[PDB]
Amino acid sequence: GLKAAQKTLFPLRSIDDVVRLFAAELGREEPDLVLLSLVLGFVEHFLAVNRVIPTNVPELTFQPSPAPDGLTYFPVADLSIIAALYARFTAQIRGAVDLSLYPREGGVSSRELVKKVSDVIWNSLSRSYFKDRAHIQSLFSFITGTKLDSSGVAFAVVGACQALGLRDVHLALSEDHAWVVFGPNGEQTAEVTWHGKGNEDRRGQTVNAGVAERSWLYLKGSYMRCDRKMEVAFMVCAINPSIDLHTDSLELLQLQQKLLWLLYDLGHLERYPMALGNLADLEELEPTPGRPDPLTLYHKGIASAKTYYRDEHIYPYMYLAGYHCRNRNVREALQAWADTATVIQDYNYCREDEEIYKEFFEVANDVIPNLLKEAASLLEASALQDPECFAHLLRFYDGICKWEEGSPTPVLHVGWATFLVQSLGRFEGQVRQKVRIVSGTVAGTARGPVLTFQSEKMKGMKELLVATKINSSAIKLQLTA
Ligand SMILES: *CCC(=O)N1C[C@@H]2C[C@H]1CN2S(=O)(=O)c1ccc(N2CC(CN3CCC([C@@](CN4CCC4)(c4cccc(F)c4)[C@H]4CCC[C@@H]4NC(=O)OC)CC3)(OC)C2)cc1
Repeated sequence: GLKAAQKTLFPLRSIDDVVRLFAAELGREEPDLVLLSLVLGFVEHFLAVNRVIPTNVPELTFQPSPAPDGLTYFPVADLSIIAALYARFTAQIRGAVDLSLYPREGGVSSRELVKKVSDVIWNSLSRSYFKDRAHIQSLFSFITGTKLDSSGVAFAVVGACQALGLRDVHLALSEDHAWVVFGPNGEQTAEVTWHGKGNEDRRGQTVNAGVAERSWLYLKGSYMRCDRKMEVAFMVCAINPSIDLHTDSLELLQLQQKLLWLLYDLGHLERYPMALGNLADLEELEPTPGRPDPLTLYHKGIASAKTYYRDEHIYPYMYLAGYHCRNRNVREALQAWADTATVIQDYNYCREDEEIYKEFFEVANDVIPNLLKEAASLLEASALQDPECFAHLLRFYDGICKWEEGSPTPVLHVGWATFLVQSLGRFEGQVRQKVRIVSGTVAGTARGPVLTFQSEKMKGMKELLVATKINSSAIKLQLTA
């Protein structure tokens, strides 16, 4: 329910008023995910979904304030609007789940209870809507339009469990999928949403098969297990400032940035690598005085992945590579992509890993070829003269090759082979042969660049990659075999 400590912070007439609600809620023993999700969804609806201020609606008002280059109008989050939305969600869940039929074995939720709550959210959703549609992530979307995206369903099941008083059910997250963790010690797992366009319904099952398979989608078991404070962080990361494909809401960007600094200062981003990359992206768009630089924050994201997730995360390095690409730091961008491939090499490319395959396919066959083409234009009256860039390029392909090893389906096809030959060809023979590709001589220690290939394909190509005249057919045949 909604208590006086929560209600007295209403109405929310500004960005700072919303931040104050979150600061107060994060200080409570059990932060209300439902209330916080509804507020974000309410403000996102008028700032990005439908910006046209309503004429025939009398209770709904907007708050004017000076905009940095006339006025800007903020949707006033009234207590009557939010409390009614909150009451509707609570009434729906409590009315559909009869907790007398489920024996709570000393504050522990059974699989049967978790599956019922999952079924309630699932059966409430609209029969037909676009899944990749923007702004269908919040509980406002579930209540006002019965639409939720893939990870939104997972968050809604967790929100609904908290409303029923189930403190043991928590959000589990990978870098592209969401499920729930429950039971004593939070070692019990259950699928609550779908994944992919048409990849069937594994709802109600454990994630064991996906973890044992070594797919990037289940991160070999080193996935995030959220506490209530991390579920608030997920919800803040989930804020979508997009108005259309090319424009953003300046208020939603400012709100997400302020909310991320709030979570950071309380230490709730310490185990959330992608939130730190998101904050760094926001800091580059609008730096806030006295705060650390985007580069410091990207490396804080990588450090978190290394410390708490045994360096098995892809996107922290991807975020850093993104920064260097935008700023045209060819060496530093290629280094970060090679570091991404060093992570993916110990995974097996499975059917449902399309999201990360598409990301690597685009860097290897569009982004990197575009970078080296632009660099070649600049040489006609520098990075292509650096043998370190060439070593980063080879380590990147080494990672993709090793990733393909032990995989049920191939990664590299004729489409990749062309861009490898073209990218190798962007570096002169003299620059390419400066790189020493060694296996090592002695193991351990007693009391031009150097590179070691972990993959069979790049090892067999060793001499060809360094030869003055590139044998295209042989390099293409070995990469695609
Ligand atoms: C020169 C620059 C250039 O051309 N390019 C091309 C691209 C961009 C730039 C550099 N390259 S790149 O190196 O190939 C590259 C860099 C960075 C990224 N991205 C990070 C990104 C995606 N995040 C991953 C997490 C999601 C998540 C939604 N997913 C997307 C499909 C569904 C999600 C997270 C976890 C579990 C999930 F099930 C889903 C959302 C759901 C709600 C919260 C969550 N987001 C966060 O946690 O945010 C921190 C989206 C964010 O960020 C934009 C793209 C890719 C390539």
